[PDB]
Amino acid sequence: NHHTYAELMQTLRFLGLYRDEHQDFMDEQKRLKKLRGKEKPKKGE
Amino acid sequence: TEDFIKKQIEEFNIGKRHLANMMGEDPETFTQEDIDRAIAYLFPSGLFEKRARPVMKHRAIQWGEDGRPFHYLFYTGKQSYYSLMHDVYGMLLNLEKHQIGSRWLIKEELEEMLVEKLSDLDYMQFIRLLEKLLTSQCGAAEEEFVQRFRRSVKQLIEPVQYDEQGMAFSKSEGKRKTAKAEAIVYKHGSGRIKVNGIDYQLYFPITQDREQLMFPFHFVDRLGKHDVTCTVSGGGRSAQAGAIRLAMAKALCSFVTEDEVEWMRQAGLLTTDPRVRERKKPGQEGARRKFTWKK
Amino acid sequence: HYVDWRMWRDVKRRKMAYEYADERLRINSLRKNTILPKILQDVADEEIAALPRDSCPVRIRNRCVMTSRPRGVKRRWRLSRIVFRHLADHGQLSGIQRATW
Amino acid sequence: SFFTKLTADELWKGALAETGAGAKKGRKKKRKDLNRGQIIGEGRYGFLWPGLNVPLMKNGAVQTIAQRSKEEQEKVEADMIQQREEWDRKKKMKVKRERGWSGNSWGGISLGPPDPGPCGETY
Amino acid sequence: KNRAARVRVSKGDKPVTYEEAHAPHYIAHRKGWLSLHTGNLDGEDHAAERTVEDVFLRKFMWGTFPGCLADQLVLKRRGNQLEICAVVLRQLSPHKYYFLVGYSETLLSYFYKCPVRLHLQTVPSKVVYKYL
Amino acid sequence: VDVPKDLTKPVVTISDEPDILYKRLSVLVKGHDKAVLDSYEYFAVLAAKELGISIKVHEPPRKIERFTLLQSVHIYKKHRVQYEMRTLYRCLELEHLTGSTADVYLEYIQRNLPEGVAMEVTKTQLEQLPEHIKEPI
RNA sequence: GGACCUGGCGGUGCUUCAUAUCCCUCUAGAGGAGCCUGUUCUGUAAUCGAUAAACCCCGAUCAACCUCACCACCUCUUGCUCAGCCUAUAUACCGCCAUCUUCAGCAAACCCUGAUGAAGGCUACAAAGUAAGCGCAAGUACCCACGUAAAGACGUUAGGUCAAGGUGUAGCCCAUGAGGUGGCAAGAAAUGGGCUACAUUUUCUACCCCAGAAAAACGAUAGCCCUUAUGAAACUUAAGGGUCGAAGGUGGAUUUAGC
Ligand SMILES: [Mg+2]
Ligand SMILES: [Mg+2]
Repeated sequence: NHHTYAELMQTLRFLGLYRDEHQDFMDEQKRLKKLRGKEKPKKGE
Repeated sequence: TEDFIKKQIEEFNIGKRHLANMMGEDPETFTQEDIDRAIAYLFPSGLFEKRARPVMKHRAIQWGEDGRPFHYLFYTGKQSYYSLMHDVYGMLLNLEKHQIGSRWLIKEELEEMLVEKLSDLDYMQFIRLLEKLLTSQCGAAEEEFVQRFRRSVKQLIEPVQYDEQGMAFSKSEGKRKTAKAEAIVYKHGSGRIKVNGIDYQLYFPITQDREQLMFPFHFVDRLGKHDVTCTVSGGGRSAQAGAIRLAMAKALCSFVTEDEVEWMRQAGLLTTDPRVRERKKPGQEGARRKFTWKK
Repeated sequence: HYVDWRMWRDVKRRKMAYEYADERLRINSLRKNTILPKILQDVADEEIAALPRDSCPVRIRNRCVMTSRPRGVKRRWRLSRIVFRHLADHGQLSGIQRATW
Repeated sequence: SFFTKLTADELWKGALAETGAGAKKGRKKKRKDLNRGQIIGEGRYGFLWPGLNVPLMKNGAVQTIAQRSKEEQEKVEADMIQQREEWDRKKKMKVKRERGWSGNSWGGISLGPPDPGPCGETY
Repeated sequence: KNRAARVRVSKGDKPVTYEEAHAPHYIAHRKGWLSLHTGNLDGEDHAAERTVEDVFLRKFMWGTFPGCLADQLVLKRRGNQLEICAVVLRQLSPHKYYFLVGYSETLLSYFYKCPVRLHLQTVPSKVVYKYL
Repeated sequence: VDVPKDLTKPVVTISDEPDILYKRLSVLVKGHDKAVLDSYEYFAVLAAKELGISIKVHEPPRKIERFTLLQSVHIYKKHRVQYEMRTLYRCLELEHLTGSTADVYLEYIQRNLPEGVAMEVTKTQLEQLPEHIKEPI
């Protein structure tokens, strides 16, 4: 049940009891891209 | 240093006493073999490389606390080898002033003996010096020295047994490829050979197999002088014939003279044929047949 | 949160096939015989055809359970050859070892 | 998914591309640690776990599970961002070297004392 | 060249443990399996379930103990009992270690419906088998 | 000096129902490690001898299941990696032991079963003729 | 400009060599025919990747639907996902590998020589080298100690894979995302590999090796028809049966593999 695993790990990460290093790297890359100026366009604009 | 080694020795003694307590053995007679068996039982590891398995067991430094080396040839860097050469040269001087199944040990054996590392030329020099020592009509005092560096380079025969019927017989076994055979040869007979309860000329319609069966008895000139009962399983006709041949020869060794046993061994009747089917490997058609090399 | 939309489709197919497994079994058993009248077999044929397409068990694909690879999946471990090689090489899989003979 | 995740070291090795065709013979990004400023038990939900992220005993009594208020969590996030910015500034800045005979020359540049000798010798 | 589960020597400076220093062709010979269960035996079932559970346990203990695990976990299964033996550094405080032990044991036991236990062996630093 | 003054024995009850008679149990343990199987065989043999149970031991021939996978990722069909799983067997044949003895011995040797070792115990159970089989209907 | 240092590549000879290896010699093949299969081309509205050795029954231990990433048509918009993308880049990478390798060298760290210049460090009746470590070796697996596997460093081809997966960069966000229905995939043709044979050391039958027949028949797993198996679906899959009995008559230069 990939839903169960993924949601449980995401909830644990949000509760601070699981340090998802992959998600930390992805969040850092997303923050750097947002600083650079690349961002998702608004849906249905 | 020696202090660390002594601490390790004391720790090993204490651990040996604990191991003897745990296994219920007598701490006095708890020897190294007992230690190894206890460790193997308590920590069962199936790693093939025996050096990687758990083990509980008991190089040094060549100078003391004052810095003075113990050996007068230490500064050569090869004190063991050069001390050995010095002793051999002294023995040669003494001999000069006063006047097979053994081989010389390999360089690895010499290095293990002298706990040092030696080049090929050093080994050759030492071997030539040893040969000169041997050729110098050296006495026993030097012959034992030579034998320190000497390394040594017959088929066991099953005994005769007796059955319920009263006949005297011997029994042996052999194998060839994937076929295993067990043969029983009686001391007295009429040349009858029965394989799996079937007469040999019926179980072996191929003449080559019958010739192979005849080969052992014919070699020692004993056709018709014995009776043989064989049970063979596995393999094909030729593998079964070869296995029966080997088993019959091994069993018949119990009735021929030692000279005939040696003659049969020299004729190959007793060596087990190690030639077995070689496994097919991935990326190629067979054991050795590669795929058609495209261009 | 499956690996890809293909794994999501396969999960949907598996769930729907499990839901409709008994109805399919009964109708197909009605079909796969020479005893019942041919007209009843024809109406059973149209009934089994009326069932949703994704309920057929043949559409179920054995994808790797960790990378959604459709091919090269060992059924015993349900893993692709690459992931299985990775786990076995790191030794995380009990018993499995390099074969030399 | 979850089983497709990897470790930080593997991700950095893949992203930085320290080896490859370009880096093989010379035919800019640098590694940054994301765990220097992260404390165990801290999440976006702002929960306080007794014994992991907050003291196990408060006023000599066993603490219970507590959740920081939205304003308190905003303050914590601001503190984390401030610490990250300060560390980034400190890493970016450097203690300027003392130039030798010229700015781009190596001569005259001090290298410090030589490495100490084995037999209790220091220089 | 074989690139699978090998550490390449560059300057003789990189420290590696016993596990990393050995290539896969040494598993049966020098380094036993990190997981021990009967699923992969002959005639036994549920090998895939055990593999998935082992992978999840490894990825979960790696993130639950960030920067604490000295080496890879050892997973043992005896009946329905599951035991995770972990070599951990002494960086973290014992209070946090005990909190994590209790939390992980309870959560894994409730998630996998089996009596999970966690045994931690502490080392001052990552044990170095050799340098590469 | 802190030895317990008096211990409590576990409750053992005797049931009027006749005990089950087991002619033979074949405890076939399968594993990946020969040394582990040897140690477990030593354990089981010592336990059975201390419990006064007639036990023999033999080793059924091992099984080796081998399979082959592509070594590379995209295309190197000529190059493969071969993996194998070794299932080694050890059969303990216990004879002429009662139902209670069989239960206690099996519990003792199964609680101490090492990880990575699977057990397949076959219990030959002696039975008398059914009531309705002595004579026809 | 002067003198040196490190230099190499040269379809440039000579002497030794290669051990299934460079040639001849040995055996069985490929190159002739059918069929199977992959590729290229043609064509289609209709994937991609692989492309001398090191691609070509390759990714696939596998495509009727699904698979599927293709095409046509229709449908959906915070979408299974704190979205998604099989969108571009293997010339950003991890990951896993090819290749010389059927190799034995790679080497840090020191020491010495040249006046402390780019450099060099060979002598065994030894004259400045030592070397950890890596690889070979060793050890281990299988049936030995043999053999086969496994192993096989550093480097080489900006070698292959962004379509195992992850990820850098860049792009799409009412679509380059998601879903449904339907559909390709043929032959003018060339090419690689495989199977079956061209028979008499054969074919059929019994048998599993003391036989009887056949012998211009030998020869299709191809074509057509039918049945059966699997499936919701067989025209496209497989098995069997019937029918048909064709090309073919040991194959050029060349070429593969085996101790
Ligand atoms: Mg300047
Ligand atoms: Mg097309």
